Amino acid sequence: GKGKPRGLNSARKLRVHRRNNRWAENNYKKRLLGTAFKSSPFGGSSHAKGIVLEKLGIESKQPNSAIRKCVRVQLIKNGKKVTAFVPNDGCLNFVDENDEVLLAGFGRKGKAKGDIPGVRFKVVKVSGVSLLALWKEKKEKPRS
Amino acid sequence: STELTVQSERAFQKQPHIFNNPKVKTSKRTKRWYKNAGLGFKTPKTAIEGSYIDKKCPFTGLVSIRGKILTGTVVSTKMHRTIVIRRAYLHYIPKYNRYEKRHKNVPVHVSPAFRVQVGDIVTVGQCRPISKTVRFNVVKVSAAAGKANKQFAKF
Amino acid sequence: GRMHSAGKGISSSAIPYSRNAPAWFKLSSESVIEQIVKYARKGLTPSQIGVLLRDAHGVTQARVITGNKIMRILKSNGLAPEIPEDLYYLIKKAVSVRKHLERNRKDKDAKFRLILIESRIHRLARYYRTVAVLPPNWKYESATASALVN
Amino acid sequence: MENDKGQLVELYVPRKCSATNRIIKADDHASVQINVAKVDEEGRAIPGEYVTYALSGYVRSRGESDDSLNRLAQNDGLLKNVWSYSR
Amino acid sequence: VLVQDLLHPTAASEARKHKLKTLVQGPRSYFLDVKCPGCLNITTVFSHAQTAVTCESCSTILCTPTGGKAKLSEGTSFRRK
Amino acid sequence: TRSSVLADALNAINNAEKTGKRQVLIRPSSKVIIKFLQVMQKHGYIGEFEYIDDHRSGKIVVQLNGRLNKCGVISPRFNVKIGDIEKWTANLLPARQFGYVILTTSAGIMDHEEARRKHVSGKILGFVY
RNA sequence: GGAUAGUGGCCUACCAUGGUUUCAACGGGUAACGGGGAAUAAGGGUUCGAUUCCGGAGAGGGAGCCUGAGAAACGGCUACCA
RNA sequence: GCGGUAAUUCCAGCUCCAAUAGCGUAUAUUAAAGUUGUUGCAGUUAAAAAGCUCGUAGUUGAACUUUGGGCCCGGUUGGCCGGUCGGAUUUCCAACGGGGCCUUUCCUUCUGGCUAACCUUGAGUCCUUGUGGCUCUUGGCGAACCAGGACUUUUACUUUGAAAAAAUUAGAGUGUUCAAAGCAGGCGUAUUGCUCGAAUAUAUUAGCAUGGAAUAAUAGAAUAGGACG
RNA sequence: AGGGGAUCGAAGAUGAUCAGAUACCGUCGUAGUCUUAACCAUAAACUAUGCCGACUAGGGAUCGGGUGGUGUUUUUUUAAUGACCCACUCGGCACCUUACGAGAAAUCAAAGUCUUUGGGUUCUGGGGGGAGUAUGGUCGCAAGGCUGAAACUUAAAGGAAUUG
Ligand SMILES: [Mg+2]
Ligand SMILES: [Mg+2]
Ligand SMILES: [Mg+2]
Ligand SMILES: [Mg+2]
Ligand SMILES: [Mg+2]
Ligand SMILES: [Mg+2]
Ligand SMILES: [Mg+2]
Ligand SMILES: [Mg+2]
Ligand SMILES: [Mg+2]
Ligand SMILES: [Mg+2]
Ligand SMILES: [Mg+2]
Ligand SMILES: [Mg+2]
Ligand SMILES: [Mg+2]
Ligand SMILES: [Mg+2]
Ligand SMILES: [Mg+2]
Ligand SMILES: [Mg+2]
Ligand SMILES: [Mg+2]
Ligand SMILES: [Mg+2]
Ligand SMILES: [Mg+2]
Ligand SMILES: [Mg+2]
Ligand SMILES: [Mg+2]
Ligand SMILES: [Mg+2]
Ligand SMILES: [Mg+2]
Ligand SMILES: [Mg+2]
Ligand SMILES: [Mg+2]
Ligand SMILES: [Mg+2]
Ligand SMILES: [Mg+2]
Ligand SMILES: [Mg+2]
Ligand SMILES: [Mg+2]
Ligand SMILES: [Mg+2]
Ligand SMILES: [Mg+2]
Ligand SMILES: [Mg+2]
Ligand SMILES: [Mg+2]
Ligand SMILES: [Mg+2]
Ligand SMILES: [Mg+2]
Ligand SMILES: [Mg+2]
Ligand SMILES: [Mg+2]
Ligand SMILES: [Mg+2]
Ligand SMILES: [Mg+2]
Ligand SMILES: [Zn+2]
Repeated sequence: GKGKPRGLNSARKLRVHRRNNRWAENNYKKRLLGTAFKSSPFGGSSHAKGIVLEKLGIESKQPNSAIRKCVRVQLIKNGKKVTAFVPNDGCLNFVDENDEVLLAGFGRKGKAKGDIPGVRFKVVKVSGVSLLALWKEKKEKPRS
Repeated sequence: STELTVQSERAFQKQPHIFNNPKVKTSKRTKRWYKNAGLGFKTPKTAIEGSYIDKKCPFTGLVSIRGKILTGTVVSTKMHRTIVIRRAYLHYIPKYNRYEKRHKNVPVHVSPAFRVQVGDIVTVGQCRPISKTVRFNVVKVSAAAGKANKQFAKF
Repeated sequence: GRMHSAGKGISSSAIPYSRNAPAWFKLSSESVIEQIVKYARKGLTPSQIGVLLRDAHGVTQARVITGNKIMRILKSNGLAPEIPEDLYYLIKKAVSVRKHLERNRKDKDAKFRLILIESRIHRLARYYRTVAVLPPNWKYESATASALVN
Repeated sequence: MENDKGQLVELYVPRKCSATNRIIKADDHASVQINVAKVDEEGRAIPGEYVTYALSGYVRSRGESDDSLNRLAQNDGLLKNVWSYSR
Repeated sequence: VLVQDLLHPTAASEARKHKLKTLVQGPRSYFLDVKCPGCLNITTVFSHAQTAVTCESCSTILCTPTGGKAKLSEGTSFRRK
Repeated sequence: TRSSVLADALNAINNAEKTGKRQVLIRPSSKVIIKFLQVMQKHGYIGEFEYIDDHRSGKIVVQLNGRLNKCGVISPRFNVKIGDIEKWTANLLPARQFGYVILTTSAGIMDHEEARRKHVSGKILGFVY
């Protein structure tokens, strides 16, 4: 019958053997080890607000060549420090150092986006406004 | 469990309000009180015959039986006047549409009227809390032994 | 099968349909049942008796002419050994194997053989013990085992 | 293969192997249809009049085409001996 | 093959088969009324002795044991019942 | 060691139906095997079977016809519960309109449909088509 | 025997050596209150339930107590800690 | 994967698609996933069979014991008729189930209480030449279950049923103008009221109640320390 | 830890080669190689393929056992023997041809009787790298054995076959 006990009374084996092999299930383990709560910069949360340290220019990974403009962010809830991308043309002029940006994921479950090495977060709003808004020009960046 | 002595306590053992006037000369000395606990269990004559006191006897004591009637194989007889049976049972795991062996060890009080050895199937009856753990009482012995006198020596 | 090797040897008695008979067999139940006990007392295992009576005598199968296995004939005649004969012949072997290993620690293969045998012994007894023929506690033991057969 | 009120629906009630009665299907371009001849009084062999047997591609493939034919044409009357039920 | 009588196999193909693998399995050893003319009264022997059978009165011999069938000693007759 | 005498009997049958034969010799018989081989012929999926009496445990000889695609057995004879019998037939019968799950009830070994008219239930034995 | 509204190692005295455990005791974790339920729709499942109803626990952390039919109450008190 | 001078991917203009009072994005989980596999995987070479064998826990485990035949009772669909002023039931027919019998056959058991049932019969007969039919006391049915004594080898499975919260789910009824809802509402003499409602199912593992006696266990008479009396 | 230490020979030293040449070839030769007492527990320890049971297909060899023969040869006086021949039958190590079947294929009488999916049972695997790494435990005189993660990284890595 290969493997599995087929017995009518062998339920315990069968449920337990499961419990076990579930651990090779990648996200099951992450979920039970609480990897989210433990590692990872965000709290397990969808977003995090934090503060800008330096403006960075990361050269793109092959076979691409460019310079991918990012901000080193120190998360508020957390202290943990994180590099994050400033998307679309310009935008990196909206930021300035020591500003208060809201970060968010990149939709790869961790896992850096593209030709950007080791950045796993993107910017959504500075100084409370929305990057998008500022890009277009529906809105203007606040005071100081 | 008991056996021997009967009056082997610091306290004098006796049934509550079962007076014997010494003025009135008798041939049985001590008048005894017993009951039929009902539910169809003969009160073994070794409760009536006996001399043990035991206020937790379902036949010669102030405990009363009611509620669950269970049966289990006797698995331990090491505590004075109370044993510990093991009721086993198969349990249904529905994802797998199969069962697994579980069990429980219900501790129960046993009246001198019965003599029990380990392995005997027993039938217990629920009663008031009698101790820290025991909520049942030995009410019938079903087996006997395990064909023990037919395990003897040589021809 | 072959419970302790990879042997697969179909090899057995092919025993008669004729659950009674043989008609060319004269004699009597008296005859054999007597004859059985003669060798019982002369000191033979039910097996050796079944074998002797099969060749010299015309005892095709001692049950067919006396509805009774030989070991039953013996037991009911108070001629039944302490322990079952297969358990005996087992133990006996494990002893002689052992006495070999005493003289030859250098023979790991004996060690191996010994284990197997005792493990047959040990499991066999558990049966005999379960079905009441050996006392609920009977044990085989290297120490005592050698004295047990002789 | 009927239908609600009578009515023989669904095309094609396919053939059937005489040996095994498993279905002779379409892309089975491997089976066979043997027509044996109905003879008459002295040698003459009544054309257009047959006793027939159809054998699956499978049977012919397993080599059982001959033996099974024997038994078929004999307990149908056109072989006397040759075949035997016991073996 | 493909169709046959499993119920009534032939007296010869049931012949050659193994002693267990026949239709209803049975023995194929036999029994013998064996004589060595020094005697008058003959003894019954099983075709596969094991025990080297001795005669009734005289400690003569009779047959000797082998792999299977016994070898009957020297000047002897027999029968199969 | 030999562990479901029934499951073997069904396999043999199936493998002689596949190999294009018309007779199987099956060993070692059993009450159940018959009362399975009974349901089979009762819906004419085999011909006639004969019990030969080795003084042992038995031998059956099934003459079959080839109407049968597959007889099969359920190895842990699960408990079926009156309404789940549809669910079984569902999973393993070829169509709504024929072939039976034969199963074991307190009131006889019987195809699922007879097991409906009588309105009983029990365990699941095997199936036929 | 005391204590309780009352059974009971609840507590005490005396006495015994017991009770649980691979059918997982005991220990650890829980970003754990439990249930009615919720989400996903072949089926089998997987995941979720702080949160309209039921039950439970708490009222900054602990303990103690008055009143009373009912509280170990906190929009009652007394103490210690913060 | 596009972008290094004709960019079908960038920045725009034009044009166009999809969804539309909504549409994107992040995170989570669910389906897709037969990539957790009871149903339902894979393990020669892709990831994966312990160097070998013993072996306890665990899971598993050959066949065999009331089978076959005969008789009775009354059900619920369906047919061929309809008798009738849409549906009706008797005779006819199958077919599918249920009950109780006799075949050597515990039905736990005695002690009456009881009887519903015929081996009865006491008359004869409505009426088709009569076993087509039931009222009907005076020899002869046990079990239908009362209740008291005396006693009961153990289970698993399965059927049916009780006991069961509502909202939620499934679902009937009803024109909230539709609908999500809601449990309303509907009829008149609308001048002194009539009236239908507020269903049903699920509810499981455990416990209880009960019908079953296949499958699967367990116990019994071998030093007879057997069984009926 | 003794004994042994012929042979070959990790280390080391040379002769050559080479741009180099800590090597490949040649020399020397320590430990080792063998053995007893006790360790160690690993090999591509391989058939890279769990065990028990059943079923499904053809052929010639052969190994062990057994049955059968007015077989051959051994001669003596026929026998008895023993070896040999032919038919069979278990049970071995295998090979052959097919393929009803299986597979991604290579190939496979099992790797077959599986979406027509259930005989019993044990074990292991769940993208690649990180890594058999850290860590704890445990075993060992050591060397090391067993048990054995995660962070992070990454779009392939891999298999069999085809054509070049
Ligand atoms: Mg792993
Ligand atoms: Mg930096
Ligand atoms: Mg905080
Ligand atoms: Mg004690
Ligand atoms: Mg084994
Ligand atoms: Mg075998
Ligand atoms: Mg043998
Ligand atoms: Mg102690
Ligand atoms: Mg565990
Ligand atoms: Mg919490
Ligand atoms: Mg809640
Ligand atoms: Mg929860
Ligand atoms: Mg919370
Ligand atoms: Mg409560
Ligand atoms: Mg409170
Ligand atoms: Mg505290
Ligand atoms: Mg308070
Ligand atoms: Mg309050
Ligand atoms: Mg241009
Ligand atoms: Mg352009
Ligand atoms: Mg554009
Ligand atoms: Mg959308
Ligand atoms: Mg299932
Ligand atoms: Mg896979
Ligand atoms: Mg591999
Ligand atoms: Mg291996
Ligand atoms: Mg191990
Ligand atoms: Mg069985
Ligand atoms: Mg129910
Ligand atoms: Mg409702
Ligand atoms: Mg040397
Ligand atoms: Mg060197
Ligand atoms: Mg040099
Ligand atoms: Mg060097
Ligand atoms: Mg290894
Ligand atoms: Mg190799
Ligand atoms: Mg072959
Ligand atoms: Mg010969
Ligand atoms: Mg790329
Ligand atoms: Zn003689």
